[PDB]
Amino acid sequence: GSSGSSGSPMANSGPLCCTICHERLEDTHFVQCPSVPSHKFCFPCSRESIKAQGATGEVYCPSGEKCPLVGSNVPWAFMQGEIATILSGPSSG
Ligand SMILES: [Zn+2]
Ligand SMILES: [Zn+2]
Repeated sequence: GSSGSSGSPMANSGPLCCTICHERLEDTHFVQCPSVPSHKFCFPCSRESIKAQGATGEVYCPSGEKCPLVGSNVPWAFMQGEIATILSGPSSG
């Protein structure tokens, strides 16, 4: 299917997929809502939300629903730690 530098480096394969891309997920690594099973945002999906919402501040669900933490009555906000792990590049050169 889709093979080459231009486009997805993989073909339409896999049971689970992203919610924003709706194509495929490299691996579980993708950011999955701790409350919403359907919500499936990969690395190149959460970041955009981390900056839009608050790169240095809090970052709610990349969907814009502010889904609360499973069991807990508080929204999950990426921590400085992950914020960088997913970003993989703070500089926008
Ligand atoms: Zn995605
Ligand atoms: Zn969510």
